Amino acid sequence: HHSSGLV
Amino acid sequence: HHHSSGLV
Amino acid sequence: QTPCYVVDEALLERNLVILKQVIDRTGCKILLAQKAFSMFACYPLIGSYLNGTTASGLFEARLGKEEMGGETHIFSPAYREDEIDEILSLCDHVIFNSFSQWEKYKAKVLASGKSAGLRLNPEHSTQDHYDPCSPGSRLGITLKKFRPDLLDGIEGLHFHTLCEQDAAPLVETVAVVEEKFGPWLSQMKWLNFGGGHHITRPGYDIDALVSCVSRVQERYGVQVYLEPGEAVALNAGFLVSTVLDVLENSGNIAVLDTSAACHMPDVLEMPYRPPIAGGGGLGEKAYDYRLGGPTCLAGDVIGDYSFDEPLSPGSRVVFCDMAIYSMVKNNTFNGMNLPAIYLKKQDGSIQLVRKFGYEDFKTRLS
Amino acid sequence: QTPCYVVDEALLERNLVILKQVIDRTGCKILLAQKAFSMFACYPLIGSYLNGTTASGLFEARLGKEEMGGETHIFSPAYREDEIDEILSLCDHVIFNSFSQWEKYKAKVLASGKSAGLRLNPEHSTQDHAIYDPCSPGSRLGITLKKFRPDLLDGIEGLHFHTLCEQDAAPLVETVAVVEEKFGPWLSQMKWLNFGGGHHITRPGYDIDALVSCVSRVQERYGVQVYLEPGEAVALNAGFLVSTVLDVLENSGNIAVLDTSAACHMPDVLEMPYRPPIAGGGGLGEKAYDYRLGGPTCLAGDVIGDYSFDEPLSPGSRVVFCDMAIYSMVKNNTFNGMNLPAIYLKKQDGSIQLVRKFGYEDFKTRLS
Ligand SMILES: [K+]
Ligand SMILES: [K+]
Repeated sequence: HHSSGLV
Repeated sequence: HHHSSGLV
Repeated sequence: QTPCYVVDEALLERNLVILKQVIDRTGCKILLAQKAFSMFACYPLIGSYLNGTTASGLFEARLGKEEMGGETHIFSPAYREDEIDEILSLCDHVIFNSFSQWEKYKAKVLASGKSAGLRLNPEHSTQDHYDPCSPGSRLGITLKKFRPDLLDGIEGLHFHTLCEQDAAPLVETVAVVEEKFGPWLSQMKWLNFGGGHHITRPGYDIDALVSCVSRVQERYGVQVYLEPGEAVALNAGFLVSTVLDVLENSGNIAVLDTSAACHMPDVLEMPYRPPIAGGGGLGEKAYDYRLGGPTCLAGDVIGDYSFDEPLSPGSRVVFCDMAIYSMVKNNTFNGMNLPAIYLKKQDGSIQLVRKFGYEDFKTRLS
Repeated sequence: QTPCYVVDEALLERNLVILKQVIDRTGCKILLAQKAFSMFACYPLIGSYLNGTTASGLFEARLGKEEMGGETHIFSPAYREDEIDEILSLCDHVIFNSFSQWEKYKAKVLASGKSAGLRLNPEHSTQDHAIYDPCSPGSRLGITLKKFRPDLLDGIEGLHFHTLCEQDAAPLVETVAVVEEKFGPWLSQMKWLNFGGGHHITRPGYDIDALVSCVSRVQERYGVQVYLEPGEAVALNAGFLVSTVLDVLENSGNIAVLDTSAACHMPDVLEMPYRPPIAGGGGLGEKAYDYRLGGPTCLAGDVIGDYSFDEPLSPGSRVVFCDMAIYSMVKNNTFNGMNLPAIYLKKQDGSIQLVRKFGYEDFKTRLS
């Protein structure tokens, strides 16, 4: 989890 | 860290 | 009022639209796995696209039933005797982790009329071997332990083996489930492929997922369920923090009003580096900062980031992808107040959902 | 009712007696650092031995003041403008992390009449793991000598440092010597010095005599009141977490599913990581049956550890984890919707009192 965060 | 010395 | 989480309905809807595409193209059903995201102010919206929720235990089941409705599913490695009756009232599908668990509760399940399932461990590891298929896993029934003579009353089979993965490892895992458990699939009413499907990550092979789901439903005459958690709320929330102080000690240090240890614990535990709007890596922009929490903890360091202009007291810092695996597991260590929870509505207005205070910290301690 | 924490007054008192020895032999004062242990049902007992509490923020300061009384100290890396007034109403000693913080709040502090201090960073690392060491380079905690402003000390009555964790007296003596070498010219004018926490005072073998000698020498040389603010030492080996086995299964070995979760109920077990003691439990291969103990969560990684037992674990077996009072209840969570463990107090007379039992509302209210 948390591998694909984006602004 | 903060758990080095527990004993039964 | 910072620190605060802000969940954006438009970004939730972008994810939900994709999940609804999968439903409409296959006739499958999709449930929210609440362990990732349990912000029930958003449950009616989510329920207008999805078919219901799944749960890890009684509390998630009650929340899904009462705040979303639809279908309410549950799985637990071991149910408590003092909760099974309420679970069977709330839930329409109940998944057991072992044949001992099934046989213990079978009589109550049959009397309740709810639909019973078993979790399978296909022993097909596609992660890093946190992997539910690793040797020695306590999750699901392996083929060697499978009891076809005890399947009277079982209407479904379930597996959950993925995390942030594309369609190909699902297709591969389904093939192994067919190889190992094939003879017992036809008699089921439903199959549940679990979560970990990165369905809303750009580039996910939706077509491969649709083809796999459709083939399985057709071959075995079953209703397939998917139960994503992360995919529902991926990149749909933020954590907003204000800089409280900036000091110099072998570089620029900023003390924020949010704590990683308290408010985004996976940042330290995993560890991982959360995205900051306008933030870059060290040396990428004009100013490097080490961002730390307002706690008394030497280790509560959020990370090293660069910015084009200085951070100063009163500067706002926006962390991204903060809806998932955050509010569901935060804490009040050091007595830090919990961040407020806001909802940005699709019309652009912002609503305060929940604000916390002293009593929320105190009541946990005695 | 399992899972549940049980804190034992007799074991708390064993620790408090040692801390009171230090007070009586030196004339120092000792505060509970609440971040380790904030079980306020025990605060009256603790306050009958100790001088009060210290706090990491407003909420701990309010809890200490309202539930223990005595002296109420506070330190924060940065105070919130919207809390400083209430903090000053509650606290008698207030420690600032930087000269910018001190100058921002100095006028309010003087008007309040409370006693202001500054946290020093002596840049003398003695901890094994640099990530946890407040003296490591780039630390945000305390003022380093190169940043110290002797011209801005008007109104400062104390100096504070906190640099240790689970350490004996020698690292404190060594750190005090560095503080004297670097900050010596400004110690005499202070009313108090605070040596922080991390002093393993109640661990068997701790060199109490060396601590006593150091505290006494500093108090005499500079004419100051010394404070110590241990957290862990107050509640070390004074609490338990009791769990019931829910199911046992076989998969390349024996597995027991417990009704307690490491991820939810003892998160340091997974995060540090470390292996908690279990009464009657041994290491792998040491007793007749090896088990991997896992939680009742949907988390593959919620594995408490591998332990051996002389007899089988069965559904209904009770497993007792030890040293569970510290850094546990203060930071637990409701991930996966697991109910929080109940909190019990085993009284000096052997009776057991239910202090707090949790339920659905405690999980739900955190989410919207
Ligand atoms: K069928
Ligand atoms: K003095």
